[PDB]
Amino acid sequence: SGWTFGAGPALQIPFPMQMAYRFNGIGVTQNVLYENQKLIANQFNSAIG
Amino acid sequence: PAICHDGKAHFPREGVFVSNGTHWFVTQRNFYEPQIITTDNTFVSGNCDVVIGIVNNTVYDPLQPELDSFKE
Amino acid sequence: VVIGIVNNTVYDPLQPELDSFKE
Ligand SMILES: *[C@@H]1O[C@H](CO)[C@@H](O[C@@H]2O[C@H](CO)[C@@H](O)[C@H](O)[C@H]2NC(C)=O)[C@H](O)[C@H]1NC(C)=O
Ligand SMILES: *[C@@H]1O[C@H](CO)[C@@H](O[C@@H]2O[C@H](CO)[C@@H](O)[C@H](O)[C@H]2NC(C)=O)[C@H](O)[C@H]1NC(C)=O
Ligand SMILES: *[C@@H]1O[C@H](CO)[C@@H](O[C@@H]2O[C@H](CO)[C@@H](O)[C@H](O)[C@H]2NC(C)=O)[C@H](O)[C@H]1NC(C)=O
Repeated sequence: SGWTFGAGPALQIPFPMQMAYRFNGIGVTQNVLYENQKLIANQFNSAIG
Repeated sequence: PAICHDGKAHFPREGVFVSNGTHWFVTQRNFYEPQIITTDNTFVSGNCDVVIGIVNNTVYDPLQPELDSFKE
Repeated sequence: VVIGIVNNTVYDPLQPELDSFKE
């Protein structure tokens, strides 16, 4: 549910949209993640490994 | 996540796309206020075959009917 | 419905520009 479960009732939301919002938070537009999704996922998995 | 009308992807400027079952609207995140998907609250970038989960729909144009009716 | 609204006109940049040229 992203961060919405802290304020009030939890609200379901697809994960890629959540990551798009979180890039939009730091000043990077949404037209970056929707292209580089595969690379981002690979990097995340490598780091968490 | 995106709408492709003329083979081009359209992303919201600030908000999220929502479909009630028949049409498609763009709404703000923390409150329900649907609006017609024009070309003023969305921006275009990239082709139609790079994003995942895109859908097919047309985007309203405010200038085209107004100026085609008048130019006649 | 808005409490305290006033009356005035809003200029449109496109209307005179595309009305003068269309003649
Ligand atoms: C989803 O929203 C659309 C908005 O266009 C609804 O379509 C309109 O529904 C009203 C209700 O009877 C009609 O009077 C309009 O003529 C419809 N618009 C068009 C273009 O036909 C639609 O009904 C909504 N869907 C649901 C399930 O409520
Ligand atoms: C969205 O519309 C486009 C056309 O503007 C569709 O692209 C073609 O669709 C037909 C039948 O749906 C296929 O036979 C062609 O091979 C498609 N061509 C290309 C270049 O994609 C597209 O399929 C539509 N999207 C959906 C989900 O139906
Ligand atoms: C702003 O202008 C509107 C007209 O476009 C006014 O609405 C009418 O005003 C007349 C007085 O000029 C009244 O007799 C009518 O009853 C009004 N009609 C409606 C539907 O309100 C409006 O009053 C003006 N604003 C103010 C503050 O007077």
